[PDB]
Amino acid sequence: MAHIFVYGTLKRGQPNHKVMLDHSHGLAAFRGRGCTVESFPLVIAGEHNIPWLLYLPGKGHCVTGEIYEVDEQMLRFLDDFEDCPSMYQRTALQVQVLEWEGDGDPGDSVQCFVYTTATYAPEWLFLPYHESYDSEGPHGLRYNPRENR
Repeated sequence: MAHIFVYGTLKRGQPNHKVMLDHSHGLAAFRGRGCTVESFPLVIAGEHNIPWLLYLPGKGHCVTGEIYEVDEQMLRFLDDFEDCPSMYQRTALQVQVLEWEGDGDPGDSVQCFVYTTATYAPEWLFLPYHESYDSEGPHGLRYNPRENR
């Protein structure tokens, strides 16, 4: 019964999207769309091309993305798929609403939940920042979960 913000992994065309396509892994509904008007460090790291959102308000860029309403099971599935608390931690941040679908209208920003890290190595602050995360992009650095898939 919560509102979250997706960077990319269940938006453009990422491997992870399939999770929210079976209600038995939890509820998702397109509850409008948004960006982090709060500038964060979206950096690409790890040998499997695992970008991270370090919890640093006002450092970096505004990640464009989408706002899903979720049930407690979707919020819990991501609480086990993402290897949190080890890898990530679930946190609260500020998200500009680019569209709001339905009642319960917070104004032009909302407080969503996101997975972040506070436990990072300093090398990841020397990394470049980005405004979305899309396998389609010309970078040539895309996620490798089953590759062959």
